[PDB]
Amino acid sequence: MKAKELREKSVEELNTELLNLLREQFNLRMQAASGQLQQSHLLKQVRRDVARVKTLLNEKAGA
Amino acid sequence: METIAKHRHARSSAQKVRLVADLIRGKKVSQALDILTYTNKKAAVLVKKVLESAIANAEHNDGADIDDLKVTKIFVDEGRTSHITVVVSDR
Amino acid sequence: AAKIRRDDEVIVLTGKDKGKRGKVKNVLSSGKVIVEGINLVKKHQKPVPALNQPGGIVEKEAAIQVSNVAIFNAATGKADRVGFRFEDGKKVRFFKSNSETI
RNA sequence: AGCGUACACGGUGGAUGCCCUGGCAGUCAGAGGCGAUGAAGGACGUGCUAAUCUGCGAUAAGCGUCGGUAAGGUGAUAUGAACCGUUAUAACCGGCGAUUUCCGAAUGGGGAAACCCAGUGUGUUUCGACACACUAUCAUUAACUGAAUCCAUAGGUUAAUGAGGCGAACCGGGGGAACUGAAACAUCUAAGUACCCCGAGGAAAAGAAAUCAACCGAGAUUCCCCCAGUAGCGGCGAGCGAACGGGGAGCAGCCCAGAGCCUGAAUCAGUGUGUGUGUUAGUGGAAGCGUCUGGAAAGGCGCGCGAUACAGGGUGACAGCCCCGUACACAAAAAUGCACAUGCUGUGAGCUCGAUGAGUAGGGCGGGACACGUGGUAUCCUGUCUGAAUAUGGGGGGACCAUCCUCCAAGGCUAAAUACUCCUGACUGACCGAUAGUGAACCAGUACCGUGAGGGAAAGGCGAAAAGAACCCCGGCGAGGGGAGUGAAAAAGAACCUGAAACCGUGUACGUA
Repeated sequence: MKAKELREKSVEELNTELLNLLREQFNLRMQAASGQLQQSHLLKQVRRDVARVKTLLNEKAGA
Repeated sequence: METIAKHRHARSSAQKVRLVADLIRGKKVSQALDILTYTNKKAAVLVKKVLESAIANAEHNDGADIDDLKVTKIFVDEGRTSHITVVVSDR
Repeated sequence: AAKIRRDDEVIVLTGKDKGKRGKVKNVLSSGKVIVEGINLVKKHQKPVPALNQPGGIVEKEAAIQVSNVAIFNAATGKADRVGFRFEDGKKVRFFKSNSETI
């Protein structure tokens, strides 16, 4: 996780992170607001993963 | 056998409750209930609650002898709130 | 390095459990341990119809300090202390009294 | 009957007494400042949250890489829901790096502190919009252009230095209060005290003699001791208060003054390597069984062990032999201050000579003002100039020249000891015990007051362990109490540190119109 995604090129990382932010983050926040998803582990996992990916793509390329 | 019923920090003046209770000292519990039924004094309600709680506790704990139950001790302590205490036993 | 961890055989030195052995399942961060069938308590819990109320008094376990429990080894049958030794590529705990390895 | 006499039962308790997740005062070290690459402090968000401390900043109780640790942790308040993995990619601690909202000196402009409105270049494009950097400030340095004016100068643009303020102290200077003593008080101490600014500072200033003597001498500056609380000053009153001399920390005098000579000679600042010692997460690191009380043993007793470790702390009361720890022995992937041997650009070794600081000192010449109005009276320049010698001119000293010596235009500059802690790290207190101690031990600069600044309280102690009175009954589905149970203990009950009277009620026995 910490290093496996490091070697991925910028294009695929951008595609996957934008996919996540646009679809799955919206779905998770909607589910949380609706009262479902009794277990919040998925929320933390997805939020941390999106934070990781967005934090990247700047030091990997252009720096 | 002894039964104790007390209520702390009552929202009434100590002297009023003391003078209301003084009218009941030495009277039979069965007659005391009738006396307090029509009593218009404000402390009458609280003393009635105390005595009914006392007899209820006696029934829960004591086996019998409620009919001959007598009001043995009654007093009030200054709290101005007040603390009412009543001790009732058959003897 | 934690001298006491999950599922460790110990004997309680004090607290109405002198010489009665037990197996600690976990150790609290404050220095307390949880050994089943050692210190039984009769907790009075507030009933609640939901959340699977245990029902009346709960015969549960209370936590005890690590100081009150000493590790037990079957080699000598008596509780002793523990030291640390360097293996080929790791550090591991070992008992006393001829230095039995855990 | 009603009191009085005392006893017991309690409650209002609150005299007294014990402690602290707290303060206060000292000792040893770094720091003795930060920042336009945007200081501190505020506004607003980041938690499965109804709310808070701390952390963080739309990437937001967290991020990437490298080390130690690693089986519990996801910071807690303060529980609960839900999680991962459990011997190496859970998580924790640290070193280095990226994001790091707005206001705030607060910087594109406006503006009302957390507010609003833009431009340029770069991208991108769903050709609608969105992201990145820059856009205040004056002079100076270099460059391209450059008027009135041919050049120049000013002016226009660019890259670099200089500050957009805050912050405890002092260096030297500028100014600049009140109060008090003088029996009140004009002068004065007060007091150069309160207060503001200036240059940079962590130390600063000063730092090497026509400066003292008195005929003999120590010889750079600063701090301290005796000197000395003396001489002296003081309506010689209150009070203030020396110097010399002798000792402690310290003790570096050189340099431009210009020519030559031989010279890249020791030395200086900068600039790589290696070593050692710290910071920078940490590793290891000894020893008891039984008996009896005791809520629980660390308590009384017996026999044994190490001690370079009996410093300290926790564990139901007092522990070397329970643990954390101490001494002692070790450790750093990368950064890291300090010392050296060490690669290199420059200042840059030492000898002879005078040079000895020129319209310079002195002499001055009328003024204003230096507090100094000449009063005890001295200092700035000017209206200005003659103007020495060139350490050959002298230098001031009490029988003229005193014999004697000086030091004067060299410096510039020079480090040592020395005032202080806003804050940080380590240690200590015969300092205090919640009206003490900090105002504030408790979510205290907190409720609250105050436009802001600022001012500003009361409230600490349950139970070792919440294991917090399960349950039942009365009661109003409350409050409250009683049985039962936990708790050694509930004469420990959440209003829970021990708790006497004063004060208020009940019973007890005596006498009591």
